Amino acid sequence: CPLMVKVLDAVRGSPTINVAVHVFRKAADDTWEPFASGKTSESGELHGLTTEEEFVEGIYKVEIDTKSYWKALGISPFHEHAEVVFTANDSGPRRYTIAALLSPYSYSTTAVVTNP
Amino acid sequence: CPLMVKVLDAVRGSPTINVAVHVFRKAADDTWEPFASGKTSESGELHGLTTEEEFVEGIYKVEIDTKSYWKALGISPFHEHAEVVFTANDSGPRRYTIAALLSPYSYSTTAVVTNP
Amino acid sequence: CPLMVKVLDAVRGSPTINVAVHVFRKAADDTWEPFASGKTSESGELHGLTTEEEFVEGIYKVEIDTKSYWKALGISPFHEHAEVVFTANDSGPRRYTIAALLSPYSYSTTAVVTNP
Amino acid sequence: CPLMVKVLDAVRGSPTINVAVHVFRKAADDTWEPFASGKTSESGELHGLTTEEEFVEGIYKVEIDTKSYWKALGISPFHEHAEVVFTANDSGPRRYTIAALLSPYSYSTTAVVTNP
Ligand SMILES: Cc1ccc(C(=O)c2cc(O)c(O)c([N+](=O)[O-])c2)cc1
Ligand SMILES: Cc1ccc(C(=O)c2cc(O)c(O)c([N+](=O)[O-])c2)cc1
Repeated sequence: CPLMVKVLDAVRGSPTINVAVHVFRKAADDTWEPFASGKTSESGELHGLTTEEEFVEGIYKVEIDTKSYWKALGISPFHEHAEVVFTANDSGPRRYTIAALLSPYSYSTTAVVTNP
Repeated sequence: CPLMVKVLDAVRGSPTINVAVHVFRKAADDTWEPFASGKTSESGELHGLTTEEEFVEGIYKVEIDTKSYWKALGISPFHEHAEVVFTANDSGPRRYTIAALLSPYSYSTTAVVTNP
Repeated sequence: CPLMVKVLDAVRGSPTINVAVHVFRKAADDTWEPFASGKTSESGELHGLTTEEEFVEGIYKVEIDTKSYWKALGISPFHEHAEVVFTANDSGPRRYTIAALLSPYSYSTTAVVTNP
Repeated sequence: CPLMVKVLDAVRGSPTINVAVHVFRKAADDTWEPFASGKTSESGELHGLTTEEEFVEGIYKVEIDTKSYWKALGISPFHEHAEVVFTANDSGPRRYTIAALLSPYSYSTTAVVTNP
């Protein structure tokens, strides 16, 4: 699985379940081409977005629909979404975990990049 | 000042100087109109981006050029930038501080919103 | 496994391997009684610290030896360690994951608390 | 002011007012000597804890009473407090800002260290 997304809720201390995630890859004309999408599981994780063969070098964007999550919980959010833009595989294929820790007025994102 | 951006370096424990910041506002046709730009000062802060009169209701995007900051220190970071998108002034005028805490493979962002 | 500790490195974008972790429980005389200890695995995780029978209600402290980690990497750290103090199981047994994201001059900690 | 503490609420996007802060210094016998204390102001900041003359080399502990803050808002948070332990002024006098960003199940802390 070369790309995994994990989303956590800092208000409730829980994984964020059923949050929509969209992945894009930058096109030659600096536009965002859809690439993959899904919703997080009960563990807050989204697997199976891509394969090692499709996940070539390039710039990728991960958009997490955080606003819809907080609205479903009845909490007023600040951000429209959480976005993460990064260059992938520039030094050979890696396994990427994009982790996002969500609060209504703050979020953090980290990348855990390992070599299989 | 209705909009301030502050940027900190979590590796060195210091404000980030001369980091480029670009602000955009979503137009009626759902395109990003350039709104303001600047670079952070010695204190890591960028003031004077806009005025209360110009800073009307809308969706705004703040893009911080974190990659150039790390590259100038010799580091190839994970993220291409740090981008924050939010609705502003939907309940009347507020003062917004957008703060970003930077590491090579992680960043966090918060919003401090006050009512003068 | 009622208690797991996970530690991540925000500079290198990797799990923190071989970091020492010590767990204490507060004694009747407000002193810290040792409870469990270990070192993180290749995945940055420390499992098997306790059992559901031993992990009773109480106040617990998790101390992560972050200073030794950064010294081993040749990076100057700010903190002497990372500590997390929390009340456990006050509403029935839970599964706790204590996650720490480390930078030389900053750290974050979250708790993911689930019901089996 | 050589030592400042700033505390922010990541749920509401606001500084935290009237949060208790206690500072300790490690003595020769390895005990924590009370050094200074105060409460955060309307801006979430606590100034005037010490002077450059009194703030000598040593190991210091800053304990922020985050639990009382959340309890006053009706929330039972995960952490009992936020505690930061660090060596100060080992390379000469510095100015330290300890900043804490609070959520019910997560907190982050950073240090901004400057040389006047
Ligand atoms: C920015 C941030 C801070 C803390 C967390 C975080 O709490 C977390 C929790 C996990 O169970 C876990 O498996 C991972 N991970 O794999 O990276 C991260 C996640 C994101
Ligand atoms: C995501 C994050 C976490 C912590 C900080 C942070 O450390 C910080 C430091 C300041 O001196 C300061 O004035 C503010 N602020 O007002 O927002 C934040 C900044 C950003």
